[PDB]
Amino acid sequence: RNYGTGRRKTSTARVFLAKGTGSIVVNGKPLDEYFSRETSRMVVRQPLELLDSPTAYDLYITVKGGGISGQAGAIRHGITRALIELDDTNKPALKAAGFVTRDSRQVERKKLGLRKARKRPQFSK
Amino acid sequence: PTKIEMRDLLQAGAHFGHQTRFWNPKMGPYIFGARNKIHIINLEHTVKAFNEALNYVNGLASKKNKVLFVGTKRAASGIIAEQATRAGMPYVDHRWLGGMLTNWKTLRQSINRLKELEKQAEDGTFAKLTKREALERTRDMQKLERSLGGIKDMGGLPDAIFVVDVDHEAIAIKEAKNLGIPVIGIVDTNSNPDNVDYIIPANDDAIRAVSLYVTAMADAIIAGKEYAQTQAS
Amino acid sequence: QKVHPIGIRLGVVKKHNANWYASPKQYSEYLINDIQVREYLRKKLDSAMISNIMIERPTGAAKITIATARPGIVIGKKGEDIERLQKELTKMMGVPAQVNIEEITSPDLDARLVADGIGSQLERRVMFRRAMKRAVQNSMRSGAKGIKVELSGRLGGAEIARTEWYREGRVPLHTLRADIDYASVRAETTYGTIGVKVWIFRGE
RNA sequence: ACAGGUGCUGCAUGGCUGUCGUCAGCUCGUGUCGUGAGAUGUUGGGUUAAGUCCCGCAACGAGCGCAACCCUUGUCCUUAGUUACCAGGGAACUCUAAGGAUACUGCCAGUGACAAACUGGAGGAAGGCGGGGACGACGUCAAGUCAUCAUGGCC
Repeated sequence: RNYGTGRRKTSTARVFLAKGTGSIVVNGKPLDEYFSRETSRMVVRQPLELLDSPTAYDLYITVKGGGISGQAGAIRHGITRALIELDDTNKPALKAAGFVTRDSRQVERKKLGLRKARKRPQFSK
Repeated sequence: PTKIEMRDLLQAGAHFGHQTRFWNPKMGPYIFGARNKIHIINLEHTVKAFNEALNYVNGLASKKNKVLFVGTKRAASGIIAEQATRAGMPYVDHRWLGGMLTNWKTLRQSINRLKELEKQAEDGTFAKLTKREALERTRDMQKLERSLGGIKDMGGLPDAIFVVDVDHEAIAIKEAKNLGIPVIGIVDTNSNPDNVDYIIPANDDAIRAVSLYVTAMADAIIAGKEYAQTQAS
Repeated sequence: QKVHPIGIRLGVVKKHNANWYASPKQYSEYLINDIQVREYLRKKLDSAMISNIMIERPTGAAKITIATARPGIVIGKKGEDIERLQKELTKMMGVPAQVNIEEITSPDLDARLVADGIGSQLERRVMFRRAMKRAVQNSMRSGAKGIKVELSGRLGGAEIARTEWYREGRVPLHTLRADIDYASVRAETTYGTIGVKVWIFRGE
């Protein structure tokens, strides 16, 4: 019953790791149904494949907030968090990948006088 | 100590002088002759002038006057530190600050800052302070100490100034000229002997001779100090 | 071109003059009442030398705190002057209000007091350079770490206005925790209006 | 009496603001030099986002800028657990909001005037300023504002 929290640029997700069949349920629904994007499915399964343990442990996932492609990354980071809490040895190799690094990029402020974070009104002679 | 023996100077090598091309006419009388494109200071003139300077410095030590020591040269500096520590007189060896005596009032604040840093080091102030701030403060301590360390206890203007390598120390000679305070200097052949109360025409490029001269001066000062004590008791 | 020091310093190292809580609708009227009280009190006490005023209004009765260099005259004889000012202040406002006076240990340290003195000097035609120098010197004698004085306008009746500033001491404006004291006053000289700016830095 | 004027004068002004420009610059005391305007410091070898620091040097120090302090996220901890959260009716987790903890070229290896520094490496959520914001120095443009408001003159 290991548990961990992973976030990606908005979202928080909570991951639960225990031995079992290895079926993955996201937000009380199947992962494949929950995610409509192959890329996000791949982000969700990115860490387990790295050390060839896709079905070793049962996964229970609940992820509120943020967006479609940020929730996948948050789930990945939570899976890494639970795996590192489980095992010390994996941490170095998982670090070499860097999946254990929380994303620090978030949507930045719009600076007044600028249309966007950095876009500036063009002037024509 | 008042009289400086002749043979030891010759063994030290004072008589050697700089090359002819850098020869200065004003020195001329002191230089007896030139051999192999090297000038030779005459033994008699230097012995007599050294005797007069020793008498003067012993006279000051009798009255407890404070005589500054200037040791800028890499060779002179270490021996000046050691001899000045024994003599009890202030010295500066690593570097000579521009306008030290003329602008001594400004230097008072730096001297006081060095003293209070030493006090806060003594009283254990480091423990309260952070490690990085303690380290940087200690580094500032060391940087100030190297320059002002010798003169910090002077607490005044020196009545007399003793200098080696007058040519390199010309700036201090100008400061002493402006103040009017007596200056005693060792002048090598190239160095200009002007604007000095007492001239000792000696080679300063030799570690051994520099040690000999500083040792003699310190011995004279010390003997003056015990002679002063005898009067008190 | 320079931000008001007090505004930036409010965040961390300073306490807001006005500290009252009100609901959105209540806020609009509460602020206006406070501003009216401040303006009327300033006009009434202009003759006296007064520092910045700290006003707290709770529901119903309001409470006012005033610090002045001269407490005696503002109190009056046995509180007579303060009682009259209080009755008028009750009339203008609602439920009876209470005002208390706190003595100031040193008038020179407070920025407003020195600027008021300089404004009176300019009104009485004392030379601006003399005014700035004496005002700055008094602070150094008092023990204030830093004082800076800037005068803008037609000093001496000159046709062309010019700005003269004098510093004596460290006055780090950009150090938010420098708790620098700033007040602005205007001197009504006959030839033209003169702007007086005073910066006082007591420390951290 | 006057009040009143969004009537004139921003080239009489106060206050506020743009600008060079968040560019790294602008100076002051004392000391020295020159008859003098003035020079030095503030230059020079290295280094930085920086007049950042370092070593020499007739300069020794200081101010004001730079940097720091402050706000906001990025990991973690304490506090409280409702109108939030339920992992199994509970308080573990998320979140919300008041505090601290961490990061400091700290550590390893190097290049380096035995120096400041820089180059790579470990750990960490974060590595060298971690990202963003606030802060706009002496002054330059008689730069914009008498129509926020204030005031001299004039009508």
